[PDB]
Amino acid sequence: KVFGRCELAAAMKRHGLDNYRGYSLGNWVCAAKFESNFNTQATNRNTDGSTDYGILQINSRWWCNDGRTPGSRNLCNIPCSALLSSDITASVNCAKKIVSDGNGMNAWVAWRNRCKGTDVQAWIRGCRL
Ligand SMILES: C[C@@H](O)CN1CCN(CC(=O)O)CCN(CC(=O)O)CCN(CC(=O)O)CC1
Ligand SMILES: C[C@@H](O)CN1CCN(CC(=O)O)CCN(CC(=O)O)CCN(CC(=O)O)CC1
Ligand SMILES: [Cl-]
Ligand SMILES: [Cl-]
Ligand SMILES: [Cl-]
Ligand SMILES: [Cl-]
Ligand SMILES: [Cl-]
Ligand SMILES: [Cl-]
Ligand SMILES: [Gd]
Ligand code: NA
Repeated sequence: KVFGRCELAAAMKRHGLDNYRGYSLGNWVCAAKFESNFNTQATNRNTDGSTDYGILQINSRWWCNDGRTPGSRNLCNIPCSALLSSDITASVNCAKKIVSDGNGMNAWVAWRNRCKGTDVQAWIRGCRL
């Protein structure tokens, strides 16, 4: 599913991601835009043989099982395919674990390079949340 911006913002808010660990909703929407273009089915292979999955491009090295990242962990306790669903619940729940974990939203490279330090409220402007 390719979410619209305000659609995604509403779903993230409903699932408690807004202000989670102090990161306002616009941070999460901006991250999703630049990680996946709002597309739940996005996948991208990393140099190390892991893959990033879903609207927040969550990695199989640590967070989900894809059966093809030998030696990896599955800290979200999910198949990586769960991160591709039209329902973002699994992505949100796993993102909550990631962002609690040490570097906060710097875990998401596109957030660090394209969202951090910017007017992120722009990403929810105009929405009825
Ligand atoms: C901030 C870093 O710690 C992030 N981290 C980088 C890699 N770490 C480095 C280390 O933990 O020294 C090694 C593996 N790490 C072991 C562990 O955490 O117990 C599991 C994955 N972690 C879980 C987490 O950290 O919440 C996510 C990625
Ligand atoms: C193996 C190293 O990770 C040891 N570690 C070195 C420093 N870590 C590095 C990191 O976690 O990336 C940073 C702080 N660390 C965060 C965490 O782990 O959750 C908590 C303390 N850790 C607990 C543990 O790791 O079992 C002991 C020391
Ligand atoms: Cl929308
Ligand atoms: Cl915001
Ligand atoms: Cl694996
Ligand atoms: Cl594990
Ligand atoms: Cl933080
Ligand atoms: Cl990570
Ligand atoms: Gd770690
Ligand atoms: Na894994």
